[PDB]
Amino acid sequence: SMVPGKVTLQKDAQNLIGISIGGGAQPCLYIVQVFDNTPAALDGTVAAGDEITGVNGRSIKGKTKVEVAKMIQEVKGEVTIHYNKLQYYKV
Repeated sequence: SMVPGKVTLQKDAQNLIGISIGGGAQPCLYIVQVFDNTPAALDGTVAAGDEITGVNGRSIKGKTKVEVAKMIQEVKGEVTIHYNKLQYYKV
């Protein structure tokens, strides 16, 4: 595994970093997809299944999925995503 950490991604011309965020099942949030030809893909660090733990230095504990999405979208220019790298099992 890669080590947990953070990456500062430059927003593209569609104001996207190139991830979709999911989770929030009946509190943790996760990357669902990394989109081709986007900053997140170009950088290669983040991956589907990674837990998102923070945005721009701030914890997202107690925030809803949509709150975090709105936060990331609102940021101009570049945004820092803090992530954890979790074990997965292939079955």
